[PDB]
Amino acid sequence: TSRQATESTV
Amino acid sequence: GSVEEIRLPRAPLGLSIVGGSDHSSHPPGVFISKVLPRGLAARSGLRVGDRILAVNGQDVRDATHQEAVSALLRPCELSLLVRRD
Repeated sequence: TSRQATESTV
Repeated sequence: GSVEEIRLPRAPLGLSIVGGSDHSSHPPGVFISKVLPRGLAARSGLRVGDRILAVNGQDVRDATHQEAVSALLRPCELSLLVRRD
């Protein structure tokens, strides 16, 4: 899907 | 259900999220990507693939990746609405 898969762990 | 509530004992959350209105990716909301084994989120029943819908009443169904990250990071008693599909 699109691009630039960003992930953030909280 | 198709949408559920999770009561995290806010007071680390042990979860990872991916997506957003500008960075919408596959697990167009902000989706749970990972959940630590012993993390609070895992104890509270939060499942991978659940799309976070709201954080203590503040909707994230159409919120920037960082806007959602800040929501989960400032719930000020905590409740998270999710979309299990």
